[PDB]
Amino acid sequence: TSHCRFYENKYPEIDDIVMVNVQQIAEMGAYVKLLEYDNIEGMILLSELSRRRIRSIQKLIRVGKNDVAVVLRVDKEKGYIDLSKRRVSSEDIIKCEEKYQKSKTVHSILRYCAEKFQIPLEELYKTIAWPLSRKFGHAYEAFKLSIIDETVWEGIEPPSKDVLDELKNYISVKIRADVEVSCFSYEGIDAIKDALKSAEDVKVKLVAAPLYVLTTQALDKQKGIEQLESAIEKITEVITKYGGVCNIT
Amino acid sequence: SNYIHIRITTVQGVPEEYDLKRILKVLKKDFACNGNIVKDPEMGEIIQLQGDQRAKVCEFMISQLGLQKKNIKIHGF
Amino acid sequence: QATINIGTIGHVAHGKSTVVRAISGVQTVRFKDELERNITIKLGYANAKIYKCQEEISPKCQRPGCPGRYKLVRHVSFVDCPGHDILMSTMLSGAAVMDAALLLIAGNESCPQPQTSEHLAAIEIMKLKHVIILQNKVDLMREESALEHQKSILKFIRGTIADGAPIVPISAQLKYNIDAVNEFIVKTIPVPPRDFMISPRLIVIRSFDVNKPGAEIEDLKGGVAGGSILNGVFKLGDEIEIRPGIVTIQCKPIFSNIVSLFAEQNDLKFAVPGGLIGVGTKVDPTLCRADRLVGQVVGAKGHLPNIYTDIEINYFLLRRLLGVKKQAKVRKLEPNEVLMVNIGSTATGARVVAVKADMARLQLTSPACTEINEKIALSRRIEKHWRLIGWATIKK
RNA sequence: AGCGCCGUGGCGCAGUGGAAGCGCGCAGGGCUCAUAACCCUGAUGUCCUCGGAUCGAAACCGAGCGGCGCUACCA
Ligand SMILES: Nc1nc2c(ncn2[C@@H]2O[C@H](COP(=O)(O)OP(=O)(O)CP(=O)(O)O)[C@@H](O)[C@H]2O)c(=O)[nH]1
Ligand SMILES: [Mg+2]
Ligand SMILES: [Zn+2]
Repeated sequence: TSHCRFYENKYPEIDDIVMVNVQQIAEMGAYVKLLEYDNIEGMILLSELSRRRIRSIQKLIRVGKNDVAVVLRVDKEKGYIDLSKRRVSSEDIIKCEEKYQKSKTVHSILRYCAEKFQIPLEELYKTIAWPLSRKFGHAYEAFKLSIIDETVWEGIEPPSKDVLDELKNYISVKIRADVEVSCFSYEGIDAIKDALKSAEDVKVKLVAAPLYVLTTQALDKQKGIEQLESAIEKITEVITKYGGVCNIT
Repeated sequence: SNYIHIRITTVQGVPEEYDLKRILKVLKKDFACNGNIVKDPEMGEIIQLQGDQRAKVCEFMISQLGLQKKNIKIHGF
Repeated sequence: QATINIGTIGHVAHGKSTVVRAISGVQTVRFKDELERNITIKLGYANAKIYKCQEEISPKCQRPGCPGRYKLVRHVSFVDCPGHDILMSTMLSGAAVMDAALLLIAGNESCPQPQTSEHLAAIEIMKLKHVIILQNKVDLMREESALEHQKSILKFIRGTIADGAPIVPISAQLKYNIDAVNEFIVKTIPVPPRDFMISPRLIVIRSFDVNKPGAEIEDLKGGVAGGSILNGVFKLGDEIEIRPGIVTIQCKPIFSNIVSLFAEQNDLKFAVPGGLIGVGTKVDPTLCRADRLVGQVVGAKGHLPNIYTDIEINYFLLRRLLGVKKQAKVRKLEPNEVLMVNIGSTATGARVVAVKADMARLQLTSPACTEINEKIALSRRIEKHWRLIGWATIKK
């Protein structure tokens, strides 16, 4: 059951940005479901529909897709959503896209457990969502940190560990650098072999005679850079003494 | 490579050895048609002129740089 | 291995790589994605098999009909050299490398082909006179046309330096009348005197960069180069020096040790001189990456090649220009004109400081080593590219 | 011979992780007296194949497949 809204509460907040799915158009505009917040219908009016003038309507709404928009007013008493498509910043459209994709990934992640163990999806997501979204940011960074070092899932107790084990089972960055050998020495291959033996014991491979390309499978995006510079400085230290010169750009 | 074709009309495939705006300048006057330089991302660069004047487009491509006339296979359409 | 070096020359769009392929059997790579169709830059290589049956491509003979096989007689290398106007320096390098010659002459085209005659003159410059004229096109001629071309070739080549040139019919596609080529190569062309008496030297003509991409760098091979030896045998376990060396304009020698010696199929410890050998040493592969080890004089340790910048040369020019179908008279040299002076294999255009009718002083931008004679060729800049004008010899 | 891209609806992209994706196209219809323009509906497939995780997969990955850029023929 695709339910149990991504964020803290079911009812959208004020002036908040969403991406919406279209289902039907009666005559005025379209009251269409939402896959950014709870599935309560949100209605778009034609006055707030198209940046271009209204002459064709079936091509700009494209019923049955995902469209960026922003909700103006929310009715939390019995459930009405006033939703607006125009006044969205060209830079905040990227924000809406990325946030919608992040929530989609969260939905995809926390469905596998509910379908493998046939327990309520709403209950499991309610248990998981307290350390998930509200800690300091999105869930994906926490999940990546947990797979590299499990610390987020242990914030609160889940219903069991079999479902989390299934999550780990389902889940279970390369940085490039170029080194150009400008050596005019006599024996400079032995230095390369020795330095790469020291550095590799993460992945360094060959392209050309002076060109050595290292594609390190870093896990933190900053550890890779520092290992890269350490390997570069090791290359320089080894090679500037035996007789040759190397350069990295 | 360097293949050139004309499709009802856009010219896909154009050597870069001469500047494009002068090509448009000669094109519009020697055809008397609306001219467009449409640069679609990473397709054959689009030069569009109205009407069915493929013989006149042959004349122009001869008179601009063309000296092969053997890799030009205009689709009728 | 190889005993005597052999080369083939012909005009452009004539056919020599496939001819040698029908002679030897080794494919000419003709690499770099642009040399496949117009011309090549690096030299082509091939290896021939000479087992002669005295009651061929294979050491065992079955084609002649009698089950008798052939015995080991000769194994000769072949250095394909491009006959085009753009490149001449490598042509002269290979020309000083080769000892036997095979010239191509095209029938239906203009019977004097300018590059064929130009490279025949180059052959006659560097003490090459055992040349076999080959009619590279046979099927594409009539019998009367073939007779006319025979008489034209005979009348054209009567009084040149190369007088005794036997004629042979060949093609690139049919692969027939080939044993005649091997027979005439064995007969007309003897191996020049090459034994242990003269001190060993080397001339490297090409650079091979050996660094297998994608494989782990922990085990890579050094720098291998193609070289020819005009004297003495090279054995494994020797210290060698690449004398033209590295630029630090000035150059300084390179020292290294031998790791392997690829000899025509494998790595042999010893190698009688007279054939192209792959010397693989500890040298840096970047020094073997670009056209670097092209025409470099190399010495076994225990000898001291002398590095020179000012060179005194006895030079002589011919009456007319070469390589053109208009032609002009040979003009006597003028001071302050850069003229390319190829010392057997080197590629360095020198400046002329002293001018004489039969003597000269020339300064190379890149200093070069001189040991005994190291025969030279002389090219000027007349027809918008390098044109041969004469021959040169070091005398100091 | 290696690593990085393409992987078709007649076509270029498009998401690749809910299952048929946009425009260009082409056929028909609408509009108008009529045409162009404008407005609608369509038939196009093995997004090349093998598996894995996968309630769910063309997608996420991996072990082979057809072509592209470099190394540069890498004895
Ligand atoms: N029918 C025929 N074609 C030949 C013959 N020789 C060469 N060719 C043609 O030459 C073309 C390429 O031959 P190839 O030997 O590789 O060229 P090349 O000798 O290297 C050119 P250059 O001498 O200037 O270096 C082929 O297309 C072939 O048809 C021949 O004897 N007969
Ligand atoms: Mg070749
Ligand atoms: Zn054929």
